Amino acid sequence: ADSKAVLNQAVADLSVAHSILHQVHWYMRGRGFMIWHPKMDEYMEEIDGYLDEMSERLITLGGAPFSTLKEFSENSQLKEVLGDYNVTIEEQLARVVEVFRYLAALFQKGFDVSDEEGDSVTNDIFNVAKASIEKHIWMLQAELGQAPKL
Amino acid sequence: SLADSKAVLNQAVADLSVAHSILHQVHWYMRGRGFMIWHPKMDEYMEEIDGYLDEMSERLITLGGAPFSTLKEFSENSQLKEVLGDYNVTIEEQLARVVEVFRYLAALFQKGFDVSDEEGDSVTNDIFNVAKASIEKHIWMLQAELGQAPKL
Amino acid sequence: LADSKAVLNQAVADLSVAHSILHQVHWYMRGRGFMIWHPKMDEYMEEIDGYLDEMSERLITLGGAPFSTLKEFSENSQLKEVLGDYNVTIEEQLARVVEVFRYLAALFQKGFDVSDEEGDSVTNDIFNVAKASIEKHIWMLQAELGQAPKL
Amino acid sequence: LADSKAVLNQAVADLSVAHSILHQVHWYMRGRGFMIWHPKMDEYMEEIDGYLDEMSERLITLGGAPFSTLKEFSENSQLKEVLGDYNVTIEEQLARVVEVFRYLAALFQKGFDVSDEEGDSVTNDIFNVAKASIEKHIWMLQAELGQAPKL
Amino acid sequence: LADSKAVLNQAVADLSVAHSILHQVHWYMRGRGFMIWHPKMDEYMEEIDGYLDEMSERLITLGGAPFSTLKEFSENSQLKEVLGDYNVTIEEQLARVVEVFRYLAALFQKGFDVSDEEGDSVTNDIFNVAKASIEKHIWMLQAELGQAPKL
Amino acid sequence: DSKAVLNQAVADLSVAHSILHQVHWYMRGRGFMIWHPKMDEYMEEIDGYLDEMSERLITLGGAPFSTLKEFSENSQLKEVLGDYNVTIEEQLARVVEVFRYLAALFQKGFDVSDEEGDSVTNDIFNVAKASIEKHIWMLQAELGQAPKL
Amino acid sequence: SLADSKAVLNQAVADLSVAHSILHQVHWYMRGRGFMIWHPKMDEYMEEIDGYLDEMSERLITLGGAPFSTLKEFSENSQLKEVLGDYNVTIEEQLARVVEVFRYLAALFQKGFDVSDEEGDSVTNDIFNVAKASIEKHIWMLQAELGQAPKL
Amino acid sequence: LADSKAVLNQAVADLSVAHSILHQVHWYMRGRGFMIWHPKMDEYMEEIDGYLDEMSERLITLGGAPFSTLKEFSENSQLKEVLGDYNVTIEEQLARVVEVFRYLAALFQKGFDVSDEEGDSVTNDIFNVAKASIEKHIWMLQAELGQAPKL
Amino acid sequence: SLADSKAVLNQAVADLSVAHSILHQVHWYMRGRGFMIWHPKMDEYMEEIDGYLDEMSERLITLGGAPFSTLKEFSENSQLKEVLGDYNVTIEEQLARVVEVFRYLAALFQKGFDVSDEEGDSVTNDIFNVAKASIEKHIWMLQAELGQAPKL
Amino acid sequence: LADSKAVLNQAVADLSVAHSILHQVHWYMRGRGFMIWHPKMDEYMEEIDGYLDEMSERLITLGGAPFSTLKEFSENSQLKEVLGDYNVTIEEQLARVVEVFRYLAALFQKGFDVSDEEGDSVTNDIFNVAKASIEKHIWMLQAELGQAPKL
Amino acid sequence: LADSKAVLNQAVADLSVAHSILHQVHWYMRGRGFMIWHPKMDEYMEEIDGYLDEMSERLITLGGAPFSTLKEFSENSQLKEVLGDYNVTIEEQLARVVEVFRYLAALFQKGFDVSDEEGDSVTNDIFNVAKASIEKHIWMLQAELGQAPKL
Amino acid sequence: LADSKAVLNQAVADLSVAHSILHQVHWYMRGRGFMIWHPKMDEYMEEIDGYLDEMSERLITLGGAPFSTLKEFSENSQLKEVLGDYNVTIEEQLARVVEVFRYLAALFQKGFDVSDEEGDSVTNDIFNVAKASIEKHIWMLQAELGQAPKL
Ligand SMILES: [Ca+2]
Ligand SMILES: [Ca+2]
Ligand SMILES: [Ca+2]
Ligand SMILES: [Ca+2]
Ligand SMILES: [Ca+2]
Ligand SMILES: [Ca+2]
Ligand SMILES: [Cl-]
Ligand SMILES: [Cl-]
Ligand SMILES: [Cl-]
Ligand SMILES: [Cl-]
Ligand SMILES: [Mn+3]
Ligand SMILES: [Mn+3]
Ligand SMILES: [Mn+3]
Ligand SMILES: [Mn+3]
Ligand SMILES: [Mn+3]
Ligand SMILES: [Mn+3]
Ligand SMILES: [Mn+3]
Ligand SMILES: [Mn+3]
Ligand SMILES: [Mn+3]
Ligand SMILES: [Mn+3]
Ligand SMILES: [Mn+3]
Ligand SMILES: [Mn+3]
Repeated sequence: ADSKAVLNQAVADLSVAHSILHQVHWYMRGRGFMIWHPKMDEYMEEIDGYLDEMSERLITLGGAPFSTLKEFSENSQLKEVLGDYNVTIEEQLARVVEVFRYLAALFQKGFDVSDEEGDSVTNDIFNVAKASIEKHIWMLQAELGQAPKL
Repeated sequence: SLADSKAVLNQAVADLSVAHSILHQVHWYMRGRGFMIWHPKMDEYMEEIDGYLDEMSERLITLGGAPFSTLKEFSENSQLKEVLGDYNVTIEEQLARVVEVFRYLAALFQKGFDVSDEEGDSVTNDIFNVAKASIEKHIWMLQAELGQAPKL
Repeated sequence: LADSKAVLNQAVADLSVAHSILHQVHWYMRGRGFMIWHPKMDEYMEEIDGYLDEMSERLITLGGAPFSTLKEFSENSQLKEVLGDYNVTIEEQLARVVEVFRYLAALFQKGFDVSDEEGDSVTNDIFNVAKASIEKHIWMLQAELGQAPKL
Repeated sequence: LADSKAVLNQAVADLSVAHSILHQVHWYMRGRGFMIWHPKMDEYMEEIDGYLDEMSERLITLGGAPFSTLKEFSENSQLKEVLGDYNVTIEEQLARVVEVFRYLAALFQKGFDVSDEEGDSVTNDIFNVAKASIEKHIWMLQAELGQAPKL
Repeated sequence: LADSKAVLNQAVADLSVAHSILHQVHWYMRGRGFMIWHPKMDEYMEEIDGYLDEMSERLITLGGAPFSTLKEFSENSQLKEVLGDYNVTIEEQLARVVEVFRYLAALFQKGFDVSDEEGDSVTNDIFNVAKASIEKHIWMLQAELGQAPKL
Repeated sequence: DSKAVLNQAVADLSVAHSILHQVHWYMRGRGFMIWHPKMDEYMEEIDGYLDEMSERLITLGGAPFSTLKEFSENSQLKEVLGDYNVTIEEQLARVVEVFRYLAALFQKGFDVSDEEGDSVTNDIFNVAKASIEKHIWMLQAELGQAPKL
Repeated sequence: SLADSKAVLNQAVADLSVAHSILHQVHWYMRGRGFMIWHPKMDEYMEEIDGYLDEMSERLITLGGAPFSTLKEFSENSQLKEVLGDYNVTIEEQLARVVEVFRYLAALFQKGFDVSDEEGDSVTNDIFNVAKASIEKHIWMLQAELGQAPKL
Repeated sequence: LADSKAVLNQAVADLSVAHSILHQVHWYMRGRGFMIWHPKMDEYMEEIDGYLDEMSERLITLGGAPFSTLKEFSENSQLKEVLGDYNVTIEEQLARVVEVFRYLAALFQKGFDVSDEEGDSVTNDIFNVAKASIEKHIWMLQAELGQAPKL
Repeated sequence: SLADSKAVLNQAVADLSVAHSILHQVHWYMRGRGFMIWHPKMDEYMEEIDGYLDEMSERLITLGGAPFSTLKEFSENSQLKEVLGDYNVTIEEQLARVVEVFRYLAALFQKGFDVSDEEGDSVTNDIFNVAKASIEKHIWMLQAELGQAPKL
Repeated sequence: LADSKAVLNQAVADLSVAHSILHQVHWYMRGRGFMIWHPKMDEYMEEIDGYLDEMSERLITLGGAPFSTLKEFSENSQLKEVLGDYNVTIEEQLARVVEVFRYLAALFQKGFDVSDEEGDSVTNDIFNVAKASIEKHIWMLQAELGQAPKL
Repeated sequence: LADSKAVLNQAVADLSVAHSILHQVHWYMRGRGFMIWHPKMDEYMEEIDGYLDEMSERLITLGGAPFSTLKEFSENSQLKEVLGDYNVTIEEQLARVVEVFRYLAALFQKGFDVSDEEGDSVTNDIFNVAKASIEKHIWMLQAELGQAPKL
Repeated sequence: LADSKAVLNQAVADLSVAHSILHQVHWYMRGRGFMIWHPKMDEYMEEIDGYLDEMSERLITLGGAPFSTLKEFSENSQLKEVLGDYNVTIEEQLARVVEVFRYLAALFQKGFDVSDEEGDSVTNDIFNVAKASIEKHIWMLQAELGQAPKL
């Protein structure tokens, strides 16, 4: 019930995160494009993997997942802007960092709610996902010359 | 300058984003005999759709353009309509819905071919031809499962 | 670790019988849908086999003695076997696989509880991973039958 | 080895026609089950092609001359072809394949008997292996259609 | 799109006969070069089969009805078949394959033109891709025979 | 007849699977690291015969054993409680013994089907017998012995 | 009859041979930050360029032609100029030079598209189109690295 | 061991030392069983290296600073090394690995409780997976030595 | 019971060993048009000969016998004759010599087949049958290269 | 050619022209044996390309500057090129490849000697590996032509 | 370092330290280029481990006793280790790697010199193959840093 | 080059006999360790065959005429063969594999010495690579037997 609600929140937020990553992939310009351009692709595939798992788990529990663009946009707490080629590489990576931080926090909130309802399966899905998102936070901040700062 | 080629590629970026969301809905809310075949089949169709989306968008970037890249833009520029998920829709109704989405994409890809042909954009022209070919083969197979002719 | 051991061993028995019923369904299946559901019971049996061996080997690791005869499998399992019957419909055969899975999922839930109480987190992970996967199977089976997972 | 050579050539003709009938079912199929049975037709086609080549090549190896034109396939085969038709039901299409397979299985048995008598053990095994796998498909096809194999 | 449907169906028949001829060459080959040219006939067969399925399924897609019996293939095809013969030389065998390929390339060109006039751009592409590859083979086969391609 | 001996094998193959699994689990002594996963390859091959033999019986119009009750009651092999104290040598000699029984059973399967003219079934028993016999050679060799077929 | 198609195929054989030598130089003489990405990337470009050369040369043979097949022939017929290897060229400059060659190649493939179209040689037409497609996509990526639009 | 950052760093030092001990055994082994156990020490070293990298990287992600010099590994580790000796027997070599593994399973449990108390669930899972596998290796190692695992 | 089956198995151990040695000679001393197809082909033949050698020997061990295992036992028990290698033999004659070795082996495998069928050794019977099937097929192809019928 | 660097650079230029000559043989080839020797030219070219890249990168590693224009390749190489000609027989084409391989083998021996004299042992091994496989190829090529290697 | 056995063992010591230093660079790396050079360090580490195992095993094979404790590695190596530091630039990190690799190249020259002198040709090769690839990495690293390799 | 040629052909003869001796060990083996040492004999036979093939072809490439009959192998080889005996223990069989390998490593050293004196550096390299891996196998076989390599 609370588990079901935090899973459906992730469905919406992950759908918007994929969209933002695709924008970064497409509009990227400046030194470093050749390594970071295909890298967004690895990220998008990971994000799709979570989206699928969390949504299907919600179905499995008796819920009804968001499944239209209007529902993703309106329920998600991530905000989107028009694509723009002039944004710098380093500005682009900082933005991925801020999306990833929000997802880490969402997944913690997911861990907590599922733990207090005893839904162990859902609990595990959130923990695995938070684990790899935080490793990516380490790597992105290191590219930018910074500590991870979780 | 390729004004209309660019424009139909962007129309295709929006339309493919919405088509993808509609196949995901079908994939999730599917119930009834034939689930075990058609549930994973939707995975294949989404992957194919994602391929065209990426290729058509990158061709647009390649020509000097600016692809749609936010959910708001996809949804306001697409000619496809979304309704709320519902588990009570039959299998046959689900497949007929995919046929309609595919019939639309095929005619969109046809408009894409004609427009690029006329502007001398052979590369773009070929992307639209390859995509149409495959969407039309799917329409044959889906129609067949439903005991019908392709009626292209 | 007396009760983690007890339930690990219970699983060895129920999973042996669960494997036998899946095999029956695989052999005696008749009706529209056979060609997709026949090889699908193969995938289920292989996954049941994986659990059988991992739970058993965890029980040895903890210093116990796993059930290892058809006799022990029979008298300890709470699953009930009947004679093979070709005249059972496809839908009824899938409903039967649903029952067996629902039972296994409940078992793995107990196993999870007792391991968590006794401080055995290795065995706790084992039970959780296997529950996740069987519950995904129950959704898909019930969807084929036009129904909700109803967990 | 006169009757072994003659029976291999018969198979070359009948397998060529069986191939063509399967191709027709693949193309003209409509209705529920299309998505599983349409590609399944390709698997049978590939399997049929393998027998065709083994049997033909064995006939060559023994100093024979295989049928190698469409006219020869048509006039020497005991199988009958009809015009393609999109209106036939899936269930009718599958029973048509059971029929072709029933004929091939019996032909392969004549193959086995005639070569056992003449002591051509190599040709004997070729027909045995092929009969084994064709009877297995008759079970599965009939099981889909709600029936016993009735070999 | 009346003419596109007809030349697709013509190709179905002619490809079917081309297959049979390639297979006769494969089987009846003798002389220096056998070891290289016998397996090569397999590759051309796999490629001719690819054309046949792609073109037939395009016709179904457009609302047509493919030829699907040996009888229809023989009667509609323009290629003549003859009885198999071991005494034919390697040079003669390869020359015959060249003749068949020249024919198919001329048919694919006509197919290209008709579909172009009618606006069927997908059929246009199938015919073009197939023409490219057959032409390339004619070059290699002619080169083996000591000749320019002479398209 | 052929149907009767196919069903017998279904039964005996199910108990022999259970016995290999026992050896696999309870094994202790020098040679564990090689023989423990070797029992895995044996069970796989045993599972292969089982599935092929049941399916042939279905194909012939038969009705295969499909309960632990039926396997255990129809098999001529006997099971005992698992014991950690058995020796590596004693464990391999049990396997040898189960394999000798299977080779004789497959023999009967060959003779019976051959006399009935069911050649497909005849070949199934022949292939299975060949491989089990090869296994008896190797196991026996590990234990310092001739195959003594 | 097909004399202009032949002559443009052979022109490409000369130009591609020289383009392969220029990529090799860049590969070898490269120095500066980003070397570890861009050095192996020249290898991928070299394999692509080798694929077109061999395909366009064999199509010329298939048509009745006689391809250029000596360094002297390649050098005298190519419109590309070569200079001496120099380690002191910067990374930006090397990447800029590859863009120059890629732009020339894309325009030559376009001319090849045109000529084969006017002669009725649809097979040769296709070979140029497929090659143009992928060279233009590379011009997009390289210019992105350099902070620029594709400017096709 | 104050917190999660502390026990991870401890794991870094102990895994570096355990790797070196396993390499010693790999190199100096002698006696019946060499051909099996010599390569099996590579599998262990690789598994060890795996955990080393996971834990080290989690400590960095968390804002820490892993030990990265031999002196640091040597001084902080609780395991003790001795000069390589060819006159150690196979069985003694195996028992030393068991000793090293038993220490590691204990360090992993400590890391489990400490992370569990802090709410650091990610570090909790990393220590749980590592313990699961180490303990399985102790069952097998002991079984070769004629003993129960005795965890 | 199984003395004769056991005797023919070992006969084959010797013959397969000499046959292997003869193929290695042909492979080494081969000169002439076709070298580049037939030199590697000899390796495929050697690997197939080794396959029968190991299988037939192991079947013998399995039945309680004792396989020949010395070049002396091989060379005295074999019915095949060897001669010094010669570079001046033609391609067509090396291939004809291979043919003769194969003809002998197939006759032997028929003797093996007959002997084993009479003693009710159904396993040994199958091994000989399978080896005969493949060797006879090579005979067809080799004779086809040389412009002849198989003439089994 | 007075040092290791000068012979590497000599090799860069000679390998580039050797590549060009092999490409010409590949393209202008006609006659019996085309089908085996046309794609063999490909394997020869890929191997030549590996030597080129390796010897050039060795030069850079030693502080040199490899030739890197067609002008520089053409002027520094002792190999001569002629216009392509379809009327050259197949056996004549193979003889030309032998001729180029005999030259390359001689160059590599000079490279071996020079580098050995200077203690450039890494360079020395590069020339040795390359000589070995070229010489093997001369053996096979001459064997196709009914001749001893005559190295 | 008077003989082959002693320089091999010095190699065992320095290669263990090399590995520890590369691992540091891997972990403490920060700045533009992190995403390419972080994984590259793993490639170097893996290649160092290979040289370790080969050089160590050769020593054993000749009848010596490899250093096998962190103590022995650290005392016998000529390489210095400092504490981990996130605030080093990418250019400074790759500069440290170069210096380490130059040292290793020079050692392998000593191993080569000493083994040639003693006529142990096997050990000679191992040092030669390892010198080859380390030198190649130096060129690439120096190129990234805008420099000639300056061996 | 006469002596290089002479020792290549001696190797041809010795490697043929070694291959014969290993197959015997493989076949006649009985006792604890059979299951690991029986397949290990296949790996050694394969590596032997590779050496045999390389050394014979190098001889052919040099102008030579390798031994190619069983009689030539038997009478030129310094290895002696004895009748197969199932009673030899596992430890005796491995000791017999050791003696064969000791002879081969020594034969390869004189191959190395002779080709070095004649300046045949390709032949020199082949003997060196072979000696390296054989001597590695002596270490491993002596370890199983609880001994030092004692080269
Ligand atoms: Ca001619
Ligand atoms: Ca013109
Ligand atoms: Ca003839
Ligand atoms: Ca001439
Ligand atoms: Ca001659
Ligand atoms: Ca600083
Ligand atoms: Cl529900
Ligand atoms: Cl910071
Ligand atoms: Cl004993
Ligand atoms: Cl720069
Ligand atoms: Mn999904
Ligand atoms: Mn993309
Ligand atoms: Mn297990
Ligand atoms: Mn064939
Ligand atoms: Mn098809
Ligand atoms: Mn089955
Ligand atoms: Mn080519
Ligand atoms: Mn790492
Ligand atoms: Mn063997
Ligand atoms: Mn390179
Ligand atoms: Mn090692
Ligand atoms: Mn060879």
